[PDB]
Amino acid sequence: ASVVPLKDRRLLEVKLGELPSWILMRDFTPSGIAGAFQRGYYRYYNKYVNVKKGSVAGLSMVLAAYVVFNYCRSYKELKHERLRKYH
Amino acid sequence: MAIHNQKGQTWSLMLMSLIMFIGSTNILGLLPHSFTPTTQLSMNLGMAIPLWSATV
Amino acid sequence: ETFSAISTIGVLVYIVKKYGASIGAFADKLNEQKIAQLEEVKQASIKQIQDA
Amino acid sequence: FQFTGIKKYFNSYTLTGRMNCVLATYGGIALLVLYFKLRSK
Amino acid sequence: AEFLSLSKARIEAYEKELEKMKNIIPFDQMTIEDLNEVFPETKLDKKKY
Amino acid sequence: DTSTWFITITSMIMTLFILFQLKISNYSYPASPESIELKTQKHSTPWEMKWTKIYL
Repeated sequence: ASVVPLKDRRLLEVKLGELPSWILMRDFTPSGIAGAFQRGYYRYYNKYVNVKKGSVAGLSMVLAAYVVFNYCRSYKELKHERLRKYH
Repeated sequence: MAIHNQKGQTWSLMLMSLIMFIGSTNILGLLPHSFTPTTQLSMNLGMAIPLWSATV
Repeated sequence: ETFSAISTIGVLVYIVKKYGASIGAFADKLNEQKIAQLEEVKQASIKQIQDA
Repeated sequence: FQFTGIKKYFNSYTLTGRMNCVLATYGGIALLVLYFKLRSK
Repeated sequence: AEFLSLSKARIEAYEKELEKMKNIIPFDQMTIEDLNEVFPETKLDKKKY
Repeated sequence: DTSTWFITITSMIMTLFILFQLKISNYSYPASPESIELKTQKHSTPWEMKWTKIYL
């Protein structure tokens, strides 16, 4: 299962930030020069447009994953919910 | 690097690893529900004493 | 008690403003890096040819 | 191979840096007072 | 004629050095070891600054 | 909170300083690149001096 999780990050790196150099990867390096940031763009609304060379959607997905992963542990403690739903 | 200027410059390639760890693990925790390991007093008594007594 | 969830996500929106200037610094670093090799190859080339 | 990349570094500075025994002794004694206070409750 | 004998190989070795120097520069994003011939590396604790 | 008992984190901090000394060790310094241009100049100049001594 180690080659399973290692081939997750090497797919979620070389697609959406940032596909490096070292030829045998030279045209693979310019594949990130256009970037899949245009693919990553449409989730927010439009506003994080600065991802061109400081790439927001490359980084801000991991940090959005690490928040909802830590929302699970806190859920047991801060229950607060009545015999209903909220507004 | 600039202050020391000795053959105690060998030690300084570690001290920039020490700045990135608690530079990051203090900056991650500002997020909504994250947890910082440098909150607990346990590891900081293991960051001081194996480094401080490495000097004397 | 997580209305401080938005304000740590609101401040990270203001830095996306300066991130469109961080492309130049990041971009600038790459270009500055690029000029040195170009100077070096030309410098290396002239010395070798004239010594022959 | 998490060794020979940094093995030249270790025996350089672990002569003084790998003195966690003082941390181990100041840790192991710090174990003793907390098991003792819960023993006397 | 010892200059015409000995430095003649020194001319062709310098001429062959201009051939391999064209080879190394290559693509902008080429390699981290092929650029490690001209610009140097050394043993532990050489670069002071 | 006032937590206790400490047998935790501190053994999981020194495994981390096998990671950070692995990543940061493979960095590049801009300055080292200006040093290799100096020794290439003096070598062919002495080689031309070896060719000048091949004349003189």
